[PDB]
Amino acid sequence: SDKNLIETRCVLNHHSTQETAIGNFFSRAGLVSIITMPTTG
Amino acid sequence: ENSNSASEGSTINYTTINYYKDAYAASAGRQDAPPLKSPSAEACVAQLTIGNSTITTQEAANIVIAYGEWP
Repeated sequence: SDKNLIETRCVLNHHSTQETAIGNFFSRAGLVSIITMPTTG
Repeated sequence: ENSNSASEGSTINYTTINYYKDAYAASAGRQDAPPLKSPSAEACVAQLTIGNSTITTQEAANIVIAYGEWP
């Protein structure tokens, strides 16, 4: 839509969209629990 | 005859009389939307974009082309 409100040139854009696939967004291990078993307390 | 008349180079052809080697010495003779009524773009939300700028009009029949000639 740039080439609609301004004059544009041609850009051969090959930027990947893979890293924003939900799989890559989510498949990173994150902390979900901290369990403690102290000897005192 | 030298083709040095002021009308030389126009689309209209005139029938004139001459007795000299220079065409301009000849008589005036006789010949043998509208450009002046502000022709609309059509007769010859809208958006006119030019460069990095855009204005917004409405109709092409609302754009006057002076003397019917585009720059």
